[PDB]
Amino acid sequence: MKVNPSVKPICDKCRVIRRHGRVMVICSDPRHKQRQG
Amino acid sequence: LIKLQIQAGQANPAPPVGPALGQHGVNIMEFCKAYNAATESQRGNVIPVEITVYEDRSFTFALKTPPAAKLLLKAAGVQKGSGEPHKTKVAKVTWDQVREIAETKKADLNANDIDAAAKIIAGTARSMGITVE
Amino acid sequence: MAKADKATAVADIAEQFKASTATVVTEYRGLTVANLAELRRALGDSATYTVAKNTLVKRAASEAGIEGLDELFAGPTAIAFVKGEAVDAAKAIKKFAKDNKALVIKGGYMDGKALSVADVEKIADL
Amino acid sequence: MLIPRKVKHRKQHHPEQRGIASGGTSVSFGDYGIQALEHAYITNRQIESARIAINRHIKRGGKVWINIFPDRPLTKKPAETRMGSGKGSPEWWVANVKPGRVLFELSYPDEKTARDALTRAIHKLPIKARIVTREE
Amino acid sequence: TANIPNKLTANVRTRTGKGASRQARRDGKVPAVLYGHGTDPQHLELNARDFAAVLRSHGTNAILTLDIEGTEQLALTKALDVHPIRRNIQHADLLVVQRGEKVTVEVTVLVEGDATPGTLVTQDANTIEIEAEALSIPEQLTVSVEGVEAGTQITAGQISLPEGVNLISDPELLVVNVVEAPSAEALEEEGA
Amino acid sequence: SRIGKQPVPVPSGVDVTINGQNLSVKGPKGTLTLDVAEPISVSRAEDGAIVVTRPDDERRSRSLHGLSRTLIANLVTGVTEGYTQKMEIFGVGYRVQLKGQNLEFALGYSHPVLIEAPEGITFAVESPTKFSVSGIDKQKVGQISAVIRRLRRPDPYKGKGVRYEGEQIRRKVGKT
RNA sequence: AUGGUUUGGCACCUCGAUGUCGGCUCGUCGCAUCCUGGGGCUGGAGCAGGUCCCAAGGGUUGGGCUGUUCGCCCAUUAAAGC
RNA sequence: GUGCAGUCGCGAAGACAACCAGGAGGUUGGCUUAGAAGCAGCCACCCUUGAAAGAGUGCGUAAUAGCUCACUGGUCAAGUGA
Repeated sequence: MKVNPSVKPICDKCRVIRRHGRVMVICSDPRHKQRQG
Repeated sequence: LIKLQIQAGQANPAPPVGPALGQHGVNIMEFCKAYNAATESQRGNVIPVEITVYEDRSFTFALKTPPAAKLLLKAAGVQKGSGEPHKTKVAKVTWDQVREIAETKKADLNANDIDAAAKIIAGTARSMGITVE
Repeated sequence: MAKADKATAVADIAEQFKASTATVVTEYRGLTVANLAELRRALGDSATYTVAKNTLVKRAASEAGIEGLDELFAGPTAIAFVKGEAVDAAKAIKKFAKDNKALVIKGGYMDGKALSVADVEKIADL
Repeated sequence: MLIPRKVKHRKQHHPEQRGIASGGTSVSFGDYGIQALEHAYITNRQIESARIAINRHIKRGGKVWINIFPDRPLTKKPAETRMGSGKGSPEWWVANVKPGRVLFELSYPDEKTARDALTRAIHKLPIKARIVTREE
Repeated sequence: TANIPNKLTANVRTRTGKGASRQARRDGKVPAVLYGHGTDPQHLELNARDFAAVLRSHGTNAILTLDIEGTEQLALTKALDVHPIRRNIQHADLLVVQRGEKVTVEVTVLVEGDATPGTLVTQDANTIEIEAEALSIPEQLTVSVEGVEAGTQITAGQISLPEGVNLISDPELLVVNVVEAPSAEALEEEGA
Repeated sequence: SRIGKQPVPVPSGVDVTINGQNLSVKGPKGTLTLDVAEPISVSRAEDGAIVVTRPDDERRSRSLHGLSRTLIANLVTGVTEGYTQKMEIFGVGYRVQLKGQNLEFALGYSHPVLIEAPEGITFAVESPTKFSVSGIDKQKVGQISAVIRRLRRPDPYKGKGVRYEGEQIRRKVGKT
């Protein structure tokens, strides 16, 4: 879970959502998974 | 159902024989030697070949005509390819020989007529930097 | 799928129905590009087999003389015209339909009069 | 590196950061430009970084204009010295940049790559900025 | 050249000053000026949305058939007064026009270009000075660049015109320069 | 929206008690509960369906309408048929059996692991490496199934652990 | 951009006195965590790890040289915190 | 993330999504190849049956294969992307 204030949809399948007041990037590739914080 | 470009009177370079099709369990000898026989009866070019495998390793061998660029390499005088297509234009090629090639690529390709075959092959020439004048 | 291009498609539909003798729509489900290549390399001499848009035919169908076929827009519109003989067409569609065992024929229509499955088999025979 | 070959007066006051642009509020020589929004002093090294950012993002061919030149110096004075006793020497050179002013102009065909390049060059600078087309 | 001169309701101004003008811009109008050989400088307020539709449609130089005080009038847009940041339209000068007049004009070119691979274009200029008729100003001087090679300096006295239109910028100009295209190693030696 | 406006089919012996907002559905498998909030109305479509209705088209309503519809759909669907997930134990010397209601695993630990059946679900083993989880409350079913799934820390090298029947897991190689 | 511990900038209270480096004893506080505890990714096979998140409850050695803080070394340690 | 005012692109000729099927032959374009086959990279980036097919967008293979997408019609149906 790369924690960074900059997250992006790296690949074509990274979807950007918002849980509980935190931005997240969910993807089938766990290298890509990340969030603000 | 796997396809390759194999040299005419030769056999057993590892990458063009082993990894793509020599792993799947169709044996080296019978295919390669019947194909050497047939391909030296052709003795024409590096003939491409495709293999249809059925449910019991039954392999059927289909031969083709050699590539368009190689046909140009042998016919049109383009002995080496131009690293800058459309900028160094060292080929002036004749619609005559391109039309014999068009007859060949009609008996091979989706060609509509000899004209459309000539246009197709000239288009590959356009892409690889071969100016059919 | 721009509008005047859909008008062009309408023109194609009418200009082939009225410029051909036989006309039957069929179906394709279980058929691919290479099979179409076999077909249109073999019987492309005089046959006319293509595919078109149902929702486009919904507006194209009142420009030609097909005023009796305003109910058969359920199923993909795979058009079969021929310009010459009338028994070659449906029998040839049967040839290829058994060559693949995927091509269905919807119905029968030749010079206005509606014809069913067994009628189309009789059309093969004659 | 960008510097002048000689200035008459090599110790100048600090430029002003008051007012909006009068010129350079219009793309001139390319197609895709950069426009500032704030007041800031932009130096030599920043502009070098930015032009390199652009040339490593188009990489082949497509031209880049720099409508700015650092022709106004600033004076650091050496370290751990009590205030007073003169005015330090020029060490780095700025250009003032008032809002509305245009810095860079690209000429590359595809807008995708061009807009991306200008963005990479924006993130090498201290100012909020935006991207411009020559159109109205 | 079958132009439809756009129509616009304009009303003369009560107050002429900075406060009034800002209040007008705020409300959603744009002040404007009208003059020429009318020799009676009128001060108007147009409506900005309508004005922008007119411009976006028919280019910047675009004749107008105004409606002043119930009476109608004919005008041309000579000059605009734009803001840099917001890119509003702060003020607009308007030259009265009778039909059949020769007034000088400055329009924009359009590089319709697809070149050889080893080619790049450079637009040294956008704006060319012209005299034409009133109702017959163009919108886009289309210049085509296709099939051409490296250096081909498109001069200004090479563009195709209407019939009855004259070039008045000097024919020395480089409207375009077709450069020999750069190297990735030439891009290191430009501005360092 | 496109889901929240649809009416919901309702077969024969399917008794739906609309006690205001509180809803409760009886069928041969049980009598399930459901509740909803004050805003949205639960009208019974008197063709033999149920339909949701909302006053506003605001954020909350647009959100909550469709939810309620999908829930009641699952509800009646379960009480007709049910739900039954299938799970499959890939591994070496791994195994599953049953002890009455409660289920027993062998997953390489030094002690075996068991699970307490909750009230509303039952286990069903078809082979030592293959079983199911049959229930009605889809929440509960997938809950317990995933709890099982998370026992073994995943291992994408050799393919050990538990798998949902159609789970196409990822894989790598440690060649050396 | 932080933090305000470092070398410094200003000189605002204290020069009719605010006793200054280090050590000892004695604490107590922060977490930007050395170990223990939970965890996500791996160019993580396994043992060992690398980096990141949460986390302060407890613990966080004795010795040689130097007045020395800092440091280096020896022998151990779950660990030898800022 | 919302609420407001714009302008733009597409929509009962059926928008966007979804789901069935296609997703082609020149061709393993040229160079560089160890391998460079649609996919470290450099240049060109046209042509044809077709209803649609990019010198191919991503992932995967040392190279291939392969999962795929971009472009097309099908079953249902009002709005949807900048």
